[PDB]
Amino acid sequence: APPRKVLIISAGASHSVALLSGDIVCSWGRGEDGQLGHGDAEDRPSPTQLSALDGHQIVSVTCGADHTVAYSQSGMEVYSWGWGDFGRLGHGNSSDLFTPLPIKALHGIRIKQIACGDSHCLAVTMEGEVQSWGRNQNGQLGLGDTEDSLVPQKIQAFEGIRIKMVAAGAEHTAAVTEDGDLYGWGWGRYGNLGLGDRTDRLVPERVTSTGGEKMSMVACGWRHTISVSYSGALYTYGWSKYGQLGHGDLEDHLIPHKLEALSNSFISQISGGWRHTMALTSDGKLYGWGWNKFGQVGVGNNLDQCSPVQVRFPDDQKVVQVSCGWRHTLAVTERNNVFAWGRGTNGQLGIGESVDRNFPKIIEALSVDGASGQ
Amino acid sequence: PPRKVLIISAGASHSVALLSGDIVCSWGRGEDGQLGHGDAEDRPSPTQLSALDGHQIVSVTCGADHTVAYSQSGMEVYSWGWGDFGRLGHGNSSDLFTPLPIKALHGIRIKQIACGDSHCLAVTMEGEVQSWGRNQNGQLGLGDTEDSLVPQKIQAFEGIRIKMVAAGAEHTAAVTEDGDLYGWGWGRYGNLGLGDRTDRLVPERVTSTGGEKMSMVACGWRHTISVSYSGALYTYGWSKYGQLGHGDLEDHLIPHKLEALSNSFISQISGGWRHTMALTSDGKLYGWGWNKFGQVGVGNNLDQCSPVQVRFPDDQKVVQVSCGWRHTLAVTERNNVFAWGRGTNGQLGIGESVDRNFPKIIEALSVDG
Repeated sequence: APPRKVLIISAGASHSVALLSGDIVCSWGRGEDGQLGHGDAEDRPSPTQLSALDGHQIVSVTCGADHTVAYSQSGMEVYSWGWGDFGRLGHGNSSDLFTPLPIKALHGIRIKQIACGDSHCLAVTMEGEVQSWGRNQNGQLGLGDTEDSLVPQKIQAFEGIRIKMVAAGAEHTAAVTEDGDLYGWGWGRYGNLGLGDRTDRLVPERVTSTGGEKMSMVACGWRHTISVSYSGALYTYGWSKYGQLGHGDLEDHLIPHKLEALSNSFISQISGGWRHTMALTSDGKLYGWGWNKFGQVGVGNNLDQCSPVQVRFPDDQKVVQVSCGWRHTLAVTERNNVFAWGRGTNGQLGIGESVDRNFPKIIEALSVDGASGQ
Repeated sequence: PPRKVLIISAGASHSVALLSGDIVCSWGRGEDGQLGHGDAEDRPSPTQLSALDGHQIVSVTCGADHTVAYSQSGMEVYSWGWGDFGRLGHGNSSDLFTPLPIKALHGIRIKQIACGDSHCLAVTMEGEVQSWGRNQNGQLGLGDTEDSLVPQKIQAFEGIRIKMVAAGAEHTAAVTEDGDLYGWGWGRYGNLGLGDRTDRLVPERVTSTGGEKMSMVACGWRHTISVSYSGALYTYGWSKYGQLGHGDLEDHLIPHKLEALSNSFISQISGGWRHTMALTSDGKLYGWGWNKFGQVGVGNNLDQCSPVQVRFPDDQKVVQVSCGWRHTLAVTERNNVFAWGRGTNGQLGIGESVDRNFPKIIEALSVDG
């Protein structure tokens, strides 16, 4: 028998969401805040179909810490659900949602990408404009003030600049332009904006330290940031209390700092977790580093890693997708297998009742293969 | 003989009690170390916190995802749990899975400790106040917005003896020995009581108190509760879930007397995430606000915008109450300890259990079955 293709995986703080072929969205892990979208508030230790979105032709899903977002191109609709405080759902109120509701303000808009932080969200349009909503106490919305926004608003600072992709951490935000410029704004106290100081910004400010390179992508962890250049070089900045910047030490960096141990690899995907980091090379090799108390790094132990270590998979099958949560990691491989590792107490690994795992464990429910090495 | 429960405190998803015989017990969510047992696992039943055996603890106080306790004889304050923004006070941001002394407070005579989400405060016997932790909205009251990893004195209170303090998500309140009421920190929902929605970086005196002196204050997540010298209860700040208890859902920017309780004398108050509890001088406990998980304890799952009495078997008098984010704890005159509301992290302490919408006895700590 054949499973559905996993088109997209996204990890939240304690939950996990996936879009499968056949217009099917499934969610598992912590459900207490309505982030799973199954109507109730219970955790689900196994991938569970999100009926509410059946036949809504969803094209992508993105998790925030304790909420989830999804959008449909054909429907021209963005849906949101979960913890609602500070307007992170963008419905013009602070109500939690335990089932998906469309973001009226985004109806009819052509969405290119969506990013979710802890308490704020951003959407990039096909034209390259950006709209943001949610908590704004430190300027993370990039609107020039510090007032929360319960509805999406355009970032006027970016007019005339085509944005390629955006990313969001706990309370900071980053972006890269089509022509390769890197921006940061929001809470900046650990150097995570990349601007060379520890001060907040209320509008996007361009990062002028990029190793002389244009930047193709950016990702945010909780209080650290990661970017990849046009040459596939990897840069990290912000907090490194747990070694999550990956430079072989525990020092913060206030400007982008090239990760020299990966200088001979081309990075194709990046993801930032609460206190850990993942980077995926063009040859499908996954590297992880940072906090590993619960084994979220995936290297077979529970010791923190301040330098990149290759995460190994059965038969060295290549990885094609990776997403970091707060205490867990998810990955999709070339064989249409899904793996999870790290903390399992909210069911976020999706493998039925389970202890925590410190190396990749297959999610049989979503995978072609069965358990290996048995 | 069941040890008497002396003090109960509820965190966001955890529960902590001080028992006679100098032992601390903790249960509920354990993932951030807030239980203090060294591991990171939830405990469905009250579990003795061995590291504090024989430390002569006199009080415990829960923040959202951390816990504080102090000893008079040892002149020591301890903290453990989620460490971010310096909420534990040890000069760093490290989580702690077992209690450690807050060195900065070593030898200080402690009158009271309050814990919010990400910041804490200690009042000294002399009425001075020290604060530490997150400060992005001025909640430490130090006149800036820089987080502090160690306790710092609130100089704004020099010459003003503080009686008691309280801490919400990112706001703080206090009452003075003379009965003046103060507010500071994040103020966006009117929860400072100052008549507006602006933050304050230093304490500001509440000037509209119905011409009354205040003896107590407590903070919920984004609301604030105070009690006057005449036992009158006032609430202010957020009432989206009816947590202010006035019968409507409008926010109040200044303290507002809860008229339904005007004939009662309130002896104890507690603010939860989105609900509230008030205990009368004659042992009647009233709850109100958000009730999705049954945390109001009225035997149902509907929100309650006016105070409703929490019923116990035979109307046995309640002597103590403490609100969590989705649960509530109480102790009664019969030395029973009840818990209700959300149970998924084990916070009710009744062993593996679903949620409860009316008080359930904690057999491990209680006389009655």
